[PDB]
Amino acid sequence: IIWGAYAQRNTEDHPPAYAPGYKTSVLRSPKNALISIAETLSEVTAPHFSADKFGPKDNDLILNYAKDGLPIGERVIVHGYVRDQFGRPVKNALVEVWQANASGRYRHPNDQYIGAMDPNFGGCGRMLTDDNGYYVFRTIKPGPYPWRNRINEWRPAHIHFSLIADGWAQRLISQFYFEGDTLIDSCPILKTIPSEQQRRALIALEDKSNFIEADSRCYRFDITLRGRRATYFENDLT
Amino acid sequence: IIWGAYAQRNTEDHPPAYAPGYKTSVLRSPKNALISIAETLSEVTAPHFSADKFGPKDNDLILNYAKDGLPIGERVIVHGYVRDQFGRPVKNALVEVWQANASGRYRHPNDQYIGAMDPNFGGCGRMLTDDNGYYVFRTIKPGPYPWRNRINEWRPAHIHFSLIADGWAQRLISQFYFEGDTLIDSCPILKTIPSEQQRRALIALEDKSNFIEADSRCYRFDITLRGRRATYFENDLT
Amino acid sequence: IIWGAYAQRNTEDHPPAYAPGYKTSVLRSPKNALISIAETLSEVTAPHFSADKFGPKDNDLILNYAKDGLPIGERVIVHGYVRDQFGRPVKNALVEVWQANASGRYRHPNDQYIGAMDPNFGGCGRMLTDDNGYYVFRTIKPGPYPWRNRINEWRPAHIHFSLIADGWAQRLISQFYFEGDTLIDSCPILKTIPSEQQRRALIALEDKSNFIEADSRCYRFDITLRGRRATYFENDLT
Amino acid sequence: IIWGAYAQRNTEDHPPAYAPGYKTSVLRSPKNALISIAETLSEVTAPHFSADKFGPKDNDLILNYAKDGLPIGERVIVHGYVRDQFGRPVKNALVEVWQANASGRYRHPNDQYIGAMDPNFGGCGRMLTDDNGYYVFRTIKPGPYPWRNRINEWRPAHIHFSLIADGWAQRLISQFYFEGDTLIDSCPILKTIPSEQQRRALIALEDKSNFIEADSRCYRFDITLRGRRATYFENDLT
Amino acid sequence: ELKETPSQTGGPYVHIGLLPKQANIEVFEHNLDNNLVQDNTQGQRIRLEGQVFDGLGLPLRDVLIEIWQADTNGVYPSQADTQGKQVDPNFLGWGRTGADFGTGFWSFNTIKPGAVPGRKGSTQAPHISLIIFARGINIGLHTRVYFDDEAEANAKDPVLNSIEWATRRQTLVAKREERDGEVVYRFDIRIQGENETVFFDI
Amino acid sequence: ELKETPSQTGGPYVHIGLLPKQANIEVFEHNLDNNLVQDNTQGQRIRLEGQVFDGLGLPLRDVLIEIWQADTNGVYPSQADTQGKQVDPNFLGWGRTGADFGTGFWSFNTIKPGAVPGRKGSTQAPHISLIIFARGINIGLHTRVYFDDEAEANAKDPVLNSIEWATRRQTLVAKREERDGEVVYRFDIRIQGENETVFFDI
Amino acid sequence: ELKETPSQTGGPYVHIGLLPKQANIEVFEHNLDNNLVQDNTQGQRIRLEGQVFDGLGLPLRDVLIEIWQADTNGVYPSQADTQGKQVDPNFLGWGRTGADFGTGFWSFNTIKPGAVPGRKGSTQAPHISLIIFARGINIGLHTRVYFDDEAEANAKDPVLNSIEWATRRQTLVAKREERDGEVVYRFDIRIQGENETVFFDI
Amino acid sequence: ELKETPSQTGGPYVHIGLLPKQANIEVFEHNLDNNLVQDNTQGQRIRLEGQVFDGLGLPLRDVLIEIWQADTNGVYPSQADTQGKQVDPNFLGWGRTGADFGTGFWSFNTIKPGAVPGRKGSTQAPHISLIIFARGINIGLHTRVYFDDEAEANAKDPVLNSIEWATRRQTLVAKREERDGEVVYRFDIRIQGENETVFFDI
Ligand SMILES: [Fe+3]
Ligand SMILES: [Fe+3]
Ligand SMILES: [Fe+3]
Ligand SMILES: [Fe+3]
Repeated sequence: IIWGAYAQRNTEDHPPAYAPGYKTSVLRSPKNALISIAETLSEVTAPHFSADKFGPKDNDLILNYAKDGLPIGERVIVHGYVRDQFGRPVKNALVEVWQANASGRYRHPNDQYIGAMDPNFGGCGRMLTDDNGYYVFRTIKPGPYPWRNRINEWRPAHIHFSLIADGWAQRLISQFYFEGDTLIDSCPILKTIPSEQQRRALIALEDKSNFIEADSRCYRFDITLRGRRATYFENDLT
Repeated sequence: IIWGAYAQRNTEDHPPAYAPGYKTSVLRSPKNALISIAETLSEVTAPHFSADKFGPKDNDLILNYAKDGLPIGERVIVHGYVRDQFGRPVKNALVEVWQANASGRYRHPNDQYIGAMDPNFGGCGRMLTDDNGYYVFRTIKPGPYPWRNRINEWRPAHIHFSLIADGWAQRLISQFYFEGDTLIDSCPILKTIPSEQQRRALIALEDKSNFIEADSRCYRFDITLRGRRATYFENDLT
Repeated sequence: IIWGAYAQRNTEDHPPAYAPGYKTSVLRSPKNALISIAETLSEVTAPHFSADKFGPKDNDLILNYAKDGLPIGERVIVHGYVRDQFGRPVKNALVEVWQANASGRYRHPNDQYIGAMDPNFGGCGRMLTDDNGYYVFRTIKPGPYPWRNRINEWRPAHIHFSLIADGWAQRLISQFYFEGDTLIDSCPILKTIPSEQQRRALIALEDKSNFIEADSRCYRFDITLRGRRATYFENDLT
Repeated sequence: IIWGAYAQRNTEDHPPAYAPGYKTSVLRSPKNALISIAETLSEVTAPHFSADKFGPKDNDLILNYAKDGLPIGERVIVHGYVRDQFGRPVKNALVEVWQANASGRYRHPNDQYIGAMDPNFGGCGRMLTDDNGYYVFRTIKPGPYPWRNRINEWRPAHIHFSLIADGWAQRLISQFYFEGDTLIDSCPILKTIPSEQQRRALIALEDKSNFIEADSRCYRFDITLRGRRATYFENDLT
Repeated sequence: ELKETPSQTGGPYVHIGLLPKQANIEVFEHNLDNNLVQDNTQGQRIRLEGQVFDGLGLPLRDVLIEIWQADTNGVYPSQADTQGKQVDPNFLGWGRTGADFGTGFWSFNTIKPGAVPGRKGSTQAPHISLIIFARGINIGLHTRVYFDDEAEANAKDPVLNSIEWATRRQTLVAKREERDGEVVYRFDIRIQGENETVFFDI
Repeated sequence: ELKETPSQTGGPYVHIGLLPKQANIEVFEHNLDNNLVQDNTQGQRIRLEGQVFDGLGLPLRDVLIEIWQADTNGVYPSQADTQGKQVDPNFLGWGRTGADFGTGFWSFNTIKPGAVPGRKGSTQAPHISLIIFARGINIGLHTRVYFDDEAEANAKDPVLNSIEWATRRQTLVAKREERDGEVVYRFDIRIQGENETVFFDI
Repeated sequence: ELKETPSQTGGPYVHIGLLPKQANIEVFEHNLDNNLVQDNTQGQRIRLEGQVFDGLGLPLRDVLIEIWQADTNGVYPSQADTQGKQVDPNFLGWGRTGADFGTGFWSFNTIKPGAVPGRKGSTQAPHISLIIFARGINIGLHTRVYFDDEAEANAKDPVLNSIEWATRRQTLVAKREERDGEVVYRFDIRIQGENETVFFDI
Repeated sequence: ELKETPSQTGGPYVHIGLLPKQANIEVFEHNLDNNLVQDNTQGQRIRLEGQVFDGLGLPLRDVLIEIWQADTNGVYPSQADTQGKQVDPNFLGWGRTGADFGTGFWSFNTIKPGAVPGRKGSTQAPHISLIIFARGINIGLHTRVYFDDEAEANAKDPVLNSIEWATRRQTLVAKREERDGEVVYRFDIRIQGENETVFFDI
């Protein structure tokens, strides 16, 4: 199998750069259209990170920052599969996540919300997908976060995530939400995505059979990255 | 009958100037709104072209550039009527067309697509509508054309056309497509038109009863131009 | 695993022999019903063809007959999977195809249509499916072909194909069409198939994500052959 | 305007030759398919009949055979337009009709039905369409006619008609029925036509506004013949 | 666009309306018939006759036949003829007849037609276009009658050569005979079965 | 479960793709053909030839034929053969040919096959499986060719005996002839009509 | 009532169909071009030239321009002109040109138009109506060119005075120059941005 | 087929998860950072630095930047590199940094990359691929950094030459400086407005 380029990003499946309802985008969006290029080795390659350098609790947000006790909040496991658009598993991709604590408070110098800080919660984790493209992490469900877009704007509970996989063209940062949160329908950030079906692709689903009795709930969330086409005739990449 | 002005162009029936999904429009669209004016003789007049100066093959794209043989591709006849918005025939209007060959290749210095050139095909024609507003030309069905908007953009098969009719205000250039082409639903150029019904007004229809056995297929395509109102009271044009 | 016989051919899923709307069938169809037999080794065996005897361009109809330049017409890739009725892949099956050129003209002594011949196009190819049952070939999209059934009959664009696979009972020759072609609804040959769902099984689908930028479009078309049952009790085949 | 050939007859819009439910067709239908030919002057020409040789009562079946008094039965006028498939009027076409009397009895040597003969009714008429393609005749509404197909078969009330128009290819003989007759749904002759919409094209409609007070009812029935295509490029007819 | 009015059989009493004298009905002063020769008509007078047979080999005694043909110089007496030549002014080119109720024989008195241009500069061999209507026939059946003494012209005829089964071409060739100094061409039509006559979709 | 892809006719140009040399197309270095005998092939060399006729008795000049058969010892050169016996290594067992465009004759050079096991311990008589594709044929027609000099074996063949109309069994028996010391079996196929060849649903 | 056919861009190859000689295509004997002056045309000969710029200040090298104007006496050579005056008989009033592929300069050879009646008894100042088509432009852009030496007439022009932002009126005034005794008016068009040219909905 | 998961902004706290030390969070033993030079890394050491500006000309003090590049010989340390050449074993090729919260300056310590093959036998000029994430940016913005001392190679670069507005190519060229004997390339990014940096859809 000789691989060719990644399939084109479908711009209609993503938010536009200029989205006036999300105010900060007004001055941080290019006026010019993006220039599309044909891919080269630069775009189809990406770094490799070694499993040996990850700590044992890197994917356990409940314990990786606990000092005197456990963090306060809802114990949840999040798991799922990372695949490319043609359904193939994405192996050994680096997945990084970050989030607020149970109060909706971020451990960040620029966050002054009055919701309480939790001395035993950090809010970041990471992991590598396995050979089936599977990932699993455990955390405290984050609380919704008020912010200043319009004065009374509130983000639904959410976890930020980032993927570095096989090709630089697959690089992606997004956020996922939790089934049933009523704030999902009001969020201006989620509303930058033009289509309803794509907005739903960011909602993690309650996975009842995988809850752990007297311990933790569980949410299932799969992620799809761009996929490479195979070449059977001329190989122009090089 | 004393003629007054052409009815106002309905801007909602046309694409807007600024259409971000068609990238080239971003820097070639006015920032200011168009200034509407009341019409004068300048806008209601237009030139007259003489039938005597047209060659016998001007409307026959299959033969007007053939040198050693016939062009390769699908033999099709395209016919229809040009009328104004009030349904009156547009007589002796100049209709000019241009298109790619069967490979989707244009005979133009700036076209480097790899689809093959056809030494016996030119790709341009012209004709005058008759007194019933009827026109007919014959050509080779053009192939779809890849182009750089997003990297993998492909135009559906199409023929470009232009009309110079009775009034300068009726001046119009557009493109028509062929019934059933699956690329019609994906085209960013066709999608600049805001309404579905107007996008359908550019699709030429298969006209089976007018196919010529063992020779050519046939498509029917009618065109509507702006129409003049009649005056029965004050005549302010002059 | 001990294999038994192929499942019975479902005659209602195929055209009947006598189909009056396809005129040539009237004198070339048996008056007697076919005699069904229980299968023997003769019916469950088939020849093996060696990959070593195939040339490098046997599946590339764009280049396998090009002499002075490339053929004129629409560059398309066709790919898909061959499986049996129980969903198992058909490995190393011989797939042969043939078709008209872009003008709807066949390179055959008995074809006198006026659509132009293309000196750089032959119109036949072949290939073996791989272990997953996958096949891929590249060609020029054929133009529709007028023929004499009723005087003004026109075949939709189509590619003829033939399969020799594992069992002689799976032997099959058919034709596939292209999504959206308006002639598909009028064809008397396609109409010999009694059911709408089976007529749709011969339509290759536009596969947009697999188009190759500034080069070729792509169609996806899967083929299903008869499948063998496994035996767990008496083995009567022999 | 240079005329080319008549459009192909659409065989799916007509009954097939072999129609087993109409018993007499079993031995009077060709086993071979019809051979379609490209048209010549022979097929596009037809005779001309002169208006001068028609008598004054040729289109008045109520009076053209009356001797001692008027025929018994329902006084009706039938009128309509004859056009070609492209909607153009058929001028000066010869229209001939024939029918049974009010009892459902034909004045024919081979008719032995017991319904009474009417000494003042003949049952045949003729006329030429005018320049708008209009025809009008007056008659007695025929009664339904029992016949031997299955033993208790009954034809709905009907009038037989024949047209000789501009081209021999337009030659046509058919029958029309009367709106609301319940026998229309049971007739094996009407059922030889495969499609419901074509069966309805033979039903004359009650035309209430054109009834003549204290005198006659009126039915409207239009007829469509094959139409000629116009030629704009090569003229191969000759 | 409109669809053609669908055909229906002429039925067994087709003569009431198309040949009222054969049904014993005198309603019209001028009647249409099977004699295409007027006193001043130009050309060689011939009689065309035969029978029409069903699938059991029996003649149809209720069939109605019409013919359409060109004058002696191959010009049709139709405004649609584009040859630019003058047609014989005393020739309708069309006639209608019915088979005899007892025997099934039908006949026309006409003239032997001249050759007519075919498509693309070709020449058709002399022929008469014929249509058959009857009980049991759902759509009028079209055929052509060529002449056996026009061997050379038939060999080159575009329509005969377009019938790929060569053996069936002979069903369209009438046989010349000479009864009393009258030239007669016998043309039998077999609707179904062995030696079935070729019928065209025109 | 999936339905089989529906069949469609091969059409009149079936040779472009299946016998490009017959259509005058040289695209492949190695071509498939009607010669199943390689220099070291074991067995008795025979020529199988004939014509295919339509319902009018005329030969089909655009038919494509393929055959599939066992080697001289009745073993198929297929991985699906379960006899546990070694097959002749220089035998493909399959070939393809087209009828001559002018005459309609077709032929194969092959070997006379050995007897193959039938179901439930029976023995089939020597036979060649044959399939026919052509314009007008919507699904390839399957038949078998047995040999007239194998009277005893034919009498006991399970498939021939499963045809209940005994008179039709003879349509599957080829006639042995000896042209120049070459052994030829003539097998004519009649698609429709009298003496119509038996076709199987396999 | 019907809706107008919707506009679509002319695309980058608009010259194949509207100026085939610029695309190196010789299909027509008579070609349309940018020279409106015939030998006997009346009036003052002028050259109109300029460039069209995009929002980055770069010239469009694939733009197609057409102009429409009255003769030297302010009469249009159109049947719709209702002035009752005779028009110059050797004047089409229209021309088409394309910008040079390398530089972006475009030009027309024409005549300076006479003043034309405005609505309600007014008088328009001399002007040329111009339309621009190109890749990226979805609907042809309409503008007008007035002349800087017609200060008095411009001051009274109904259309210029209907532009309420007075500063933008100047974008429609071409500058008169005299190159070699030839009178040239320079008119640059800025599609977007600072000093954007006024475009009209007519 | 599946659709790509839609992008969403990284938000203002993107450092909690991608540079926890910048947010004052010590959870990981090994942290990812902006130093791509290991002691044995081959090549010329350079510092790449600059600021990112919004449409008002103000620096973004919450932007996160990553770079991806080849080693000194133009080979990527990726299994997808097909050059068949050995890559520097002590080079990750990637790094991440955040702008300083007070000033907006960002920097990376890396090596100047060697030239990498382009498509169809071409050669790309030395470049670093860069992506920007921040509050207000809905999808990471991709750009490339070329070097002003590689004039010859830049002139021939396929990607730079594919930008049709020549004036915008310069926004992708970093300026070489020499601070203390250290080689520094300054690359400022302007997200919107005048001299807006070119961003690619890759
Ligand atoms: Fe009747
Ligand atoms: Fe075909
Ligand atoms: Fe185009
Ligand atoms: Fe957040």
